[PDB]
Amino acid sequence: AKILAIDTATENCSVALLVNDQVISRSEVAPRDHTKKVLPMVDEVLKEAGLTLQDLDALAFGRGPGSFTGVRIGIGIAQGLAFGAELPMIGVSTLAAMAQASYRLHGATDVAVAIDARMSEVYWARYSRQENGEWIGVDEECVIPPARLAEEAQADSKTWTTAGTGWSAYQEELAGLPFNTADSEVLYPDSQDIVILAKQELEKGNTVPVEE
Amino acid sequence: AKILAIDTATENCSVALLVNDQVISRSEVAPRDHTKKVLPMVDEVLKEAGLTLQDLDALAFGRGPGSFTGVRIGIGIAQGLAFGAELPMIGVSTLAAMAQASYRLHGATDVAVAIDARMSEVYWARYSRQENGEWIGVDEECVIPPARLAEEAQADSKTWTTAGTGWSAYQEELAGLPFNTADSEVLYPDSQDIVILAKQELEKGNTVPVEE
Repeated sequence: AKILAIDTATENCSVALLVNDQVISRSEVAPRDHTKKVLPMVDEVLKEAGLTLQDLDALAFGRGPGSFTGVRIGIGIAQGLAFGAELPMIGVSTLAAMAQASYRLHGATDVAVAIDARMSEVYWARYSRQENGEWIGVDEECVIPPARLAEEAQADSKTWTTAGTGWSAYQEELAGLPFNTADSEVLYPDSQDIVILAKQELEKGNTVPVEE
Repeated sequence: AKILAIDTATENCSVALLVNDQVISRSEVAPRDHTKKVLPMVDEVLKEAGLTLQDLDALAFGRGPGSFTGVRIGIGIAQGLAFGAELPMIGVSTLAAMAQASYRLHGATDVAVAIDARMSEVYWARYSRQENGEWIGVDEECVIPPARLAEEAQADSKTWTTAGTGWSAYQEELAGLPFNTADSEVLYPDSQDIVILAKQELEKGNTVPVEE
């Protein structure tokens, strides 16, 4: 179960490595650039483990949504390094990714992810931890102006723990629909969790090739 | 002398491979995306040569200028692939790159590269082929509004073959200074030429590590 993940999707540049239920995580809440940090971290991660790229049996990545430039860049490195160790690959949703963090720290089964898209819109989904440890998609991945989100889907009555930067960027507007809600201390996805999501795609045989 | 170059700087996505004075080139005048074409080409290149990444003794890349997203993306793959074959690397100027093409087709020793920056400015340099085959930098790499370029530097009296997309996007304005000039059929850099530039950085011992 040897997986190495990269994420470059939001403000947080992160790289982590699962080697048999032992996730050594690296993170950096990043700037205008990304390249300059992503390799050295992958190097750090691996030396602190004695693995090589061809040791790993999968290479995982934030597939987005998230920043256009950024989310491309990391996929670009994630291909680069896969190609050379002949690795299969695993794309992983930034949204569901943040749902896992919300379990990891808060033990929440009910997660509402809202990522601040640019120009007045929001990347949104909701997920729901099912018995297996998986996440039933309670709402499809969308991009919506939060206003419209509020008047669509009356949906349920449940305590959704809110994650990602949509929340703090459009309160006025996400303030408008009875779902129960809870603050989260979570802003961005992290490769910590991304791995643990990827670790179950393997066990479902759900990996692409290398040129996805 | 085994070098593989990637370029993703302008509208032209290109990958080529020098294996002993034999450059098998791949090119594609590309769209809104880049990832999807860059790997397969690097794969194509290598099968039609029986080399692997760890066969090569350097991996080169367009360092830019050029499109922000683009130029990051290629650099991102060119690190990814370097890292896994433990390769040294070689960044290469898109401008001087296009100077080489202008030799390759037209045999020009006097090149004026102007790339259409966005928002009313231009990426510009001038190079001059010295006896060795190197290129004296007749003007430092810049980013100027073409207007200002015209009234700066009276400079010389010589026949500069113009390349890159500045020329056709600001004629009125680049039309204003006596240098002699000649049309070129050249618009973007190509990994064809990038390699032959890289092949000489090696011979000067001028390669960075892998996390440049």
